Amino acid sequence: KPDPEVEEQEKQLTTDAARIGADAAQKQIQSLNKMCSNLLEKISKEERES
Amino acid sequence: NERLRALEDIEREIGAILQNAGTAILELSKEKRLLDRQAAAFTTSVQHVEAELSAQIRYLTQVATGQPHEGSSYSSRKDCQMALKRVDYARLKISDVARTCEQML
Repeated sequence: KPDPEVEEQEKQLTTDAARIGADAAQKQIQSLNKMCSNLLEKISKEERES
Repeated sequence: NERLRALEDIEREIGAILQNAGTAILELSKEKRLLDRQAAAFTTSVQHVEAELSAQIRYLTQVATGQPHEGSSYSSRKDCQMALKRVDYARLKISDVARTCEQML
């Protein structure tokens, strides 16, 4: 009934939505991952159509 | 003999290449990309195994109810054991004769 993990998760989500870093995040890595995911989705759609 | 071992090595290499292609596809589509397209070919490699399955499906299947290759043909093996035993007996007799000759001196 202590629920310390719930409080830690709430604090991590409420401080900066990540609890570590505000402007030094992985936004560029996230964009690269999104581009890679779009390319993989296009390749998978082509493979399915083939 | 030759063809059976060749087909076995071919199936083993096919399985190894399928596992390697799956690992490469996982490593590529996991994190970072046009090379991921070749990852789809990995799935095609899986289809190759299916063909091998078909190759195993429409294989010989001589009886499919019993075991083929009747007889171990080890009669030749038994004959070879007898030949080696005769060679050992001859070696023993020769050693006895040699001991007798050395004692004669």
